[PDB]
Amino acid sequence: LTLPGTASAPEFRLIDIDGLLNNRATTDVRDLGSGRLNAWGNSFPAAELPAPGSLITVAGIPFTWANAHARGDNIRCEGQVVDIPPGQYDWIYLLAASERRSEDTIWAHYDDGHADPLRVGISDFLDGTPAFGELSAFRTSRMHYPHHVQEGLPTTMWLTRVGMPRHGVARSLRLPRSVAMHVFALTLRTAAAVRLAE
Amino acid sequence: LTLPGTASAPEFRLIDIDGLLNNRATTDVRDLGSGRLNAWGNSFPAAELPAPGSLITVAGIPFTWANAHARGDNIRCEGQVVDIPPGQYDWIYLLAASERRSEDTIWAHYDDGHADPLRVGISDFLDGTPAFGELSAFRTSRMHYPHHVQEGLPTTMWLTRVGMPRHGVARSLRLPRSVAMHVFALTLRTAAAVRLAE
Amino acid sequence: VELWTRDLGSCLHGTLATALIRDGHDPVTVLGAPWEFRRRPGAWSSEEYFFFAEPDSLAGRLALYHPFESTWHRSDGDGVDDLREALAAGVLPIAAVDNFHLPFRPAFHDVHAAHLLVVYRITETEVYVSDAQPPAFQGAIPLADFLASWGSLNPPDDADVFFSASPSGRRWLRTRMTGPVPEPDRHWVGRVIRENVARYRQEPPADTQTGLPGLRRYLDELCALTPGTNAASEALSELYVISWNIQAQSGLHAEFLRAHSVKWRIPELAEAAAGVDAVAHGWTGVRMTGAHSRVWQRHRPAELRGHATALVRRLEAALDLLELAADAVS
Amino acid sequence: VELWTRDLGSCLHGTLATALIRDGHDPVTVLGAPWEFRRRPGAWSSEEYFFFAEPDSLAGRLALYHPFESTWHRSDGDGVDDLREALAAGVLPIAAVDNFHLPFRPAFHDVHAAHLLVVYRITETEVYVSDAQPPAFQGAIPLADFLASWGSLNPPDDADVFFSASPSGRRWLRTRMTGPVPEPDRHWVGRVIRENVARYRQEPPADTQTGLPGLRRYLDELCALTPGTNAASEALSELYVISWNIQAQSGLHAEFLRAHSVKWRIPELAEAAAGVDAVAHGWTGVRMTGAHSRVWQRHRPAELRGHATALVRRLEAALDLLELAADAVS
Ligand SMILES: N[C@@H](CC[C@H](O)[C@@H](N)COS(=O)(=O)O)C(=O)O
Ligand SMILES: N[C@@H](CC[C@H](O)[C@@H](N)COS(=O)(=O)O)C(=O)O
Ligand SMILES: [Mg+2]
Ligand SMILES: [Mg+2]
Ligand SMILES: [Mg+2]
Repeated sequence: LTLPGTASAPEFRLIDIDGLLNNRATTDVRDLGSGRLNAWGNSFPAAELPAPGSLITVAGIPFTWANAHARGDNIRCEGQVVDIPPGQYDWIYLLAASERRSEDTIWAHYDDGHADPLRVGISDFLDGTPAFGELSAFRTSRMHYPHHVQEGLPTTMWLTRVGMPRHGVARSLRLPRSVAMHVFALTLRTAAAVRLAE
Repeated sequence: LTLPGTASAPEFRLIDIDGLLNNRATTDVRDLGSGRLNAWGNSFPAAELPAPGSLITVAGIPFTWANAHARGDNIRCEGQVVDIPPGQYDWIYLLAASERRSEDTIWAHYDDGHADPLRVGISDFLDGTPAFGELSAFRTSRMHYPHHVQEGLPTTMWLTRVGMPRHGVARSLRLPRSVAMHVFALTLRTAAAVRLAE
Repeated sequence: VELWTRDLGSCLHGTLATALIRDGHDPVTVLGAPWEFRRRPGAWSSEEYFFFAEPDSLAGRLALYHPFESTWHRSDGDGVDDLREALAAGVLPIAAVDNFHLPFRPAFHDVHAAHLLVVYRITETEVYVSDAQPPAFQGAIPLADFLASWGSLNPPDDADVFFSASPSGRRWLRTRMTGPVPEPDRHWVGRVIRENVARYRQEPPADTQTGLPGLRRYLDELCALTPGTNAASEALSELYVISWNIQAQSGLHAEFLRAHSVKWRIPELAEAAAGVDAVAHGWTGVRMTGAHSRVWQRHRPAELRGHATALVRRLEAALDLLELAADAVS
Repeated sequence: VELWTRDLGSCLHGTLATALIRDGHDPVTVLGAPWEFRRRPGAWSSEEYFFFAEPDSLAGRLALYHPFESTWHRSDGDGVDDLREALAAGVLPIAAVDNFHLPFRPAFHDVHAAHLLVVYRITETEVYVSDAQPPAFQGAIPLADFLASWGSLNPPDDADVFFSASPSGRRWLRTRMTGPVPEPDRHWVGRVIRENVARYRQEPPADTQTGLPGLRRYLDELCALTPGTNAASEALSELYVISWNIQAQSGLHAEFLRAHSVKWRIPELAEAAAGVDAVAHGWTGVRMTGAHSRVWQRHRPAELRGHATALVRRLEAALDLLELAADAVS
């Protein structure tokens, strides 16, 4: 038995993470030596990602591209608490890559003192295969090394979604506790009333 | 930054679980002694629940009420594999109750051989407090005992939702391996593109 | 006199909570601060309110971080003069009763079960009782009905293998807070959590299964018994009884952690609360698999072993989350 | 000559998979059926392709359930005569090479690293090499470049503390299937899973740390060392090297389980696969915390201990899911 549904327009809340940037995963041709996406000092090519501060959509999901500084262009995951506007949410969206594919926990913190551990998988930056049914956010043609631009070696960034099943007001998130995991952008999607089509 | 999303038209797929009914959680006054919602032979009062085979909505979500027989009116959870129509899904919706609140795993099986363990919490049937931010499905005025109808004791059934984050074709679910957990109805909600509003 | 219980809780936490609230104490802080596992072979009684307290008093062990104490009394004679004298001295008696003889209990003249309620007023003809266990009741019952419940032989009952065969024996519990409560500040919560974790991690004595290693040994011993045997039946009866108030304390400890998470906006306490609630929930899988094996001969040894293993893994994870929570408040 | 690798895999599984595919064998079945953890103190070499094989051959241990064998050879002189003879005999030599001297490798004249590739054709002036490691390459390189890589000193390189200081030594691996493969039916997959689980559960007898108990001891030993010391640095270099092909085998075993889950529509194999992948993913947390501590002096003992504890718990959970999978196919 199949019945058509209708869901109201939700709201996207693009989280300003400029204050949490703690790691350089991206370099231009003039600062190849600043790359710390991995232990080997690789990085995404700046030329193959959006301009800092720009509004983008990945599979329709809006993100703000981080206002990078010399010492940070992403969150290398160390269990950072991220304040979010209080509200009822359905989904967390992350633009992310991992130093080899890995899985961990995003905690959602609710007003009533409940916290939910939400499973999150992030696939490899190194010409990765999606292991967690992510969508491709960026698949570059090249990769930056400490001393050269490597032709014909994709650097991969992933769009991952994480459900927030609890009907309650979420106030903050905790990012994973893993040096392997990198978050480039974070967007929340509010709950929207679903019903039968009239 | 706050940005509007789009309205969407997801589809509800009401899963026929009549072949999997293995337990009596509901009785009329004539068959009180058949009650097996718990170890004590309690049950929901049939007179405060929907008609078998009937279409209902709970918080706008459609469900088909089980076509009960003498030996089954719900799935008491024993790791049953439930075949679902192949598709891309967002949410599993269950009408459920637990013999004391508990949490376990629904496995989602995908056509590429990936299986995702999905966290599910189900709150108490015994005048329960929602522990997982579920919505109330039914809160009866009375509860059935082996030998009598108990006045002024609510029997509680919950609407619980479980995210299916993987972008992939799901073909089956495994219910929890827990005798404490009861599933009265199962509705799947298909994926529906929601993007930044133009 | 305030009705107080939780869906995972019994008349044990409920009646103590009423006594604490009467004296202006927060039952979540007092009864929710302690979190432990102990099982003494042979100690359990077929009573809803069984908790292994030795060497502490029953109320003492349930309120381990507070100067809270109880004494058990067996009342001589055929009346309620001892309870009248207790009330006149400002004590709230907690009476050992059989639900079979309580008109407001679903069990009335149907199921024998050893239970606790609060007595808050006595007249020539009526005993005023407070019982928060669903369905909650507060008010007068006939003296004769109270005496019947307070004096019940609570005989072995085929319909209640868990909480029958424990005479009421006109027993009642007197509770007192014998000094001022500790200020439940960040440093106190840190110390409570560290003391709970240290006690869980401690290698147990030979004669008492305590903490994480004790839980492992207890569940291994339990799963080693053959389903349906008299040995298994006795062990599963014990399991259901002891695990009620151990599960109840798990739920209360999670609530205690959530309350302090909200008070100070410290997310580590909410995260720890989730881990502790996972243990509370893990007890459901174990004790209900046990209950159906015991009562309905639903023999699922693979399920019991599965739930037992999940409960241990959840406890391991909870203790690690609790150490992160203690660090966030200490 | 087929390029084959996986994002968790090294040139070890990759080169062996190319050799197996040439002989008409399924590398997912041959290299994915085995799943184990072994660490012998002092056994590891600073090579991308280090795997503890004793007493089996390298290919033997990596294909434990198949009649697959390898022999190491060291070629004397300054030519490729021995490799030409090998090719004429229908062998695909797997040559020990330094990435520093391979023009198609990102490491070319930048980073010394002990690596493997397949040689499939030799002319007077060119060696045709196949290397599936990103970025994948297949074709002729100048004889001089191959000889420079095959004969490389691979001296200690402060840009590569893991895979430098292991001379190529003109070493090459000869692999052969010495009989027909076992038929991979439901019963065979069952036996494979049960033997893997039994080997994981078995306590090691002596200094070689094997299975779940060995992993516990290995990780405890690692976490006990003082960060920044020569001993800790040596241990973290070892950790990163040995864990690559151990993690790679975890990924391949998960793929093997998924493949048979689809083939026979047995969801227990897919569920077990998820459990095994959780171990593969668990290795990432451990080896990358280790790598950043070793290379960038990012000393995070709490993080390393946390990842180590999570990895053990994921392995425990995986073993239970595998036994359920074995029951479903047996
Ligand atoms: N809800 C608890 C306790 C149940 C009681 O023992 C009753 N069987 C008899 O007493 S009654 O008055 O509560 O019905 C459980 O599920 O174990
Ligand atoms: N991707 C692997 C292996 C890295 C290589 O050893 C390179 N550092 C040198 O060789 S290259 O030619 O692949 O760059 C890892 O992350 O450990
Ligand atoms: Mg005390
Ligand atoms: Mg402080
Ligand atoms: Mg062999």
